[PDB]
Amino acid sequence: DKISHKIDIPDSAWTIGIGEKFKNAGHPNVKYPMIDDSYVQGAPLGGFGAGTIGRTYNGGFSRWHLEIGKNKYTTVYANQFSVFQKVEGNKDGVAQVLYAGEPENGYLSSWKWDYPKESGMYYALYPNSWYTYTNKDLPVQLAVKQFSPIIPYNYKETSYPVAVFKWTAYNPTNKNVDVSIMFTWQNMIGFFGKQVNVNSGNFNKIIKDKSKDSEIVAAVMGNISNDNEEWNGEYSIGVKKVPGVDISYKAKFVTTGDGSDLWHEFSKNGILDNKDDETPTKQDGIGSAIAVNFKLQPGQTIEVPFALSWDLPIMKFGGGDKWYKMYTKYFGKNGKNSFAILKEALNNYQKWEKMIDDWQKPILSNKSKPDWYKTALFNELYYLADGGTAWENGKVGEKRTNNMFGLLECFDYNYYETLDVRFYGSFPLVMLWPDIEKQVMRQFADTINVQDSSEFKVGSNGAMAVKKVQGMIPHDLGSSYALPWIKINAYDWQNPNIWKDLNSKYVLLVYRDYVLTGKTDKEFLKYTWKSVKTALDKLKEMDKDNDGIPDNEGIPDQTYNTWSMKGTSAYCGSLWLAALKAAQEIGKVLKDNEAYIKYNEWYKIAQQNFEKELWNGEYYNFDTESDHKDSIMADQLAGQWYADILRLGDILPKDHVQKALKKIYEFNVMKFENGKMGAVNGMRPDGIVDESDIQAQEVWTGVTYALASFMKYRGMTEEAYNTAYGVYKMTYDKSGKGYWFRTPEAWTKDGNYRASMYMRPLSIWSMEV
Ligand SMILES: [Ca+2]
Repeated sequence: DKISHKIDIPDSAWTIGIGEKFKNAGHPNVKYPMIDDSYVQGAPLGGFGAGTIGRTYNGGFSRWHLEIGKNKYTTVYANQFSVFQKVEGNKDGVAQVLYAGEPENGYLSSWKWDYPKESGMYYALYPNSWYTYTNKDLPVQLAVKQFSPIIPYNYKETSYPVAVFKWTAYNPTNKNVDVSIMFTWQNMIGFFGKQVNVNSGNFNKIIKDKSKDSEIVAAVMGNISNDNEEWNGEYSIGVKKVPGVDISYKAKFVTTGDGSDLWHEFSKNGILDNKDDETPTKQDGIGSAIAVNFKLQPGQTIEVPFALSWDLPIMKFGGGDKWYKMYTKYFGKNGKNSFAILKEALNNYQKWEKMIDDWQKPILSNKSKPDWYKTALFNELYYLADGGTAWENGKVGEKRTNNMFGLLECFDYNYYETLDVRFYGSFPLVMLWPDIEKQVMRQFADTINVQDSSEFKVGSNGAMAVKKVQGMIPHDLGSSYALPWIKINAYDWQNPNIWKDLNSKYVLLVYRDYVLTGKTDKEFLKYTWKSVKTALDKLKEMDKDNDGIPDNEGIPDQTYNTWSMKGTSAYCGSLWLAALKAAQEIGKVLKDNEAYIKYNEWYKIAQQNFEKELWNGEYYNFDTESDHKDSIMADQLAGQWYADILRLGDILPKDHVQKALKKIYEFNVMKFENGKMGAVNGMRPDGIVDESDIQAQEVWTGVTYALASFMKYRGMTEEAYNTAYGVYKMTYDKSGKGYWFRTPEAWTKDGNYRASMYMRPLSIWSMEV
């Protein structure tokens, strides 16, 4: 490996061998069907709301999130980079697809598949990833840096449906070598969203944009239809000329054939036919190819950028609503703009790399932080793009000021912005894209007084329940299978209108968003204040025994819904105390004296009673009335965690919080698989896991990272990082279970998982407050 020295990969990049088999991978631990796409994954390409494309560490374009809200795992084999090399003095060169695999059927059988093992590495530090190719049959060593312009405090480039592939080639030998790099792509119009005739009318064109010191050559793969539908649009691939390289292309090869129409050209001398052909296809799949060819002398390096763009302007949800995607603000809505997007990337990618470096540098340059922590911090951000992200720029046929946004809980539980989950998972948004975060919270504020009296059948027990109660915050903002933003509370497994935690979490999120954006946004507090007061006032009505605290009912009524809480619980009770303190503070900011006095009075009574009912001398009891009331809960002081972040001070005595956190480390972490897998949710005082429910026996990855941040804030530095380390190890390490770029909600002691590709572990960013 002589190429690494010619590129700059950070030491904290996650690494794996190209073609590496992983032996220890986990699988779903539930009886019901659950997504398991394997460990062959990678960092995604594409901006927020653009649809994303997962290119895996084996080189394949395999995890397709282009249909917003859906996860489709299938390798499109025509989509590849390939290389040709010929040493000066040899009769023949060699050609090789840079993919560690081969097609299942006989399509593309002429291509050289099965990129060999131990011949290159994949690296990832989101939004960047890299491949290096160090192969005994390829005298010239190659590397590529691939990324999309995902940039904090930038709502423009961050939205773009584009990726850049910056190639570096170096000749460490003492002979001249001819080299070609080829990008192939299938015309994927009709891959989704088209009910019949899936390739019909697809056609490919070549664009040559020649100006001074810019030549770009690109293929635009579109359809002859000018219809404005979810399925229609364009893909483009292309390259920018650099000194010392020539460009060749092939506009049309058949992907549903043996591929030799293209490969006989490339494998001879790395130079394509330059054949244009705009003939539309009928049943056959078609694709395009863009190549560069160059000669490298001994010791010579060259850099050449390729790009990929996709203009699919309309997203459609299962309930029928069609919306324009955010990037259409910058490029248009007609679906004929892929070249414009590609050109912007090829002319500006160096600027974008520097913008990414500028945001990563403060963390990467901090030598007090271990590299593993940086690995997790950056790579967990994959989910912001990969989580079915929806970001609208108008309803099809509709202009408003704001652009609604949603991130999925996950794909198995296909709900947008699940409130309980975003209480943990929304840290990167408030910290790095706060205008999005505040928009999402205004969306929630708008729902507070919505009433929908129609009943639905509750999944868990078959009871009928009211859809949406006035004054109760919704569980979620809809599903991609239905009507995101329009039809809320798509979730039906339980009834969230009786939950005792959501209204408090909502209030805490509001005050968080004010505090973490500088305590200056009084207009945001003004917009949300009525909903805050409503939320707390409705919760107060659920105090049955008049101790000042809403009562858990011993039936599903908070996020740990099968792990029953009854009476006053540490979890809901602490969240309540913190929400009351937050609302007092908002009251002072907005000069709402009567609110300040009321919530101060409620707070004083509740705090007193919480302490008497639950403090046992070592930790806070799980609750007052369950059979498992003395369980040590990892999340017992979630309200105090958020109070630290919101700078609300002590809601509980410092000494008791310290004892509680120490107990949690001692038990839930260190007595669970030797502290190497995170914090199990529930443990009995005898040191054995609470077996009263499956949820108690799970580590929740996002709960564990949040607990680590709480420990960190309280000065328990070793315990904080040791606690978080288990989650990193399980996710990314060779000794873990192979969950990179699909971090799940939970695992059990065997390492097997529930709900891969989950929002909650974005909570690692609470460690950066
Ligand atoms: Ca009560």
